[PDB]
Amino acid sequence: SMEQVAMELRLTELTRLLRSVLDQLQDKDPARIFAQPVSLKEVPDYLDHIKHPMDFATMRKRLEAQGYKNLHEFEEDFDLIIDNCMKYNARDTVFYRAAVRLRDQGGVVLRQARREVDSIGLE
Ligand SMILES: CC(=O)NC1CCN(Cc2ccccc2)CC1
Repeated sequence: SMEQVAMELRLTELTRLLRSVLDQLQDKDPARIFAQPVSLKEVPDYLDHIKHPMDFATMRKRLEAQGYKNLHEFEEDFDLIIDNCMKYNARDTVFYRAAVRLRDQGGVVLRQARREVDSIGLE
């Protein structure tokens, strides 16, 4: 129907917005600590600690399959990346500190993304 099409146009423009956001978020991770899933070969007991792993590559796959219906779902995954890291890694590690910096810098991007989502009405 025309309705389904209109909906899909909105999802596509949401996806376009979120792709930009993801690219900006990933720029705040120059070391690329969060670029890929934690390796179960290098950390074989990771899943004993973290029940819902997340990383930027995994987000990008969901993103490109238009799997984020709204900004909230996207933010959920971004928060997983940060929160998983700050539990698994101790406070005085380069890993924990990278997540803190990513959280803080990312918040600026996500704050304006929320306004753009609401203003354009993409949800
Ligand atoms: C996102 C996140 O938490 N990434 C990593 C942080 C620390 N590394 C340490 C490490 C390196 C090499 C072998 C075994 C463990 C494991 C996972």
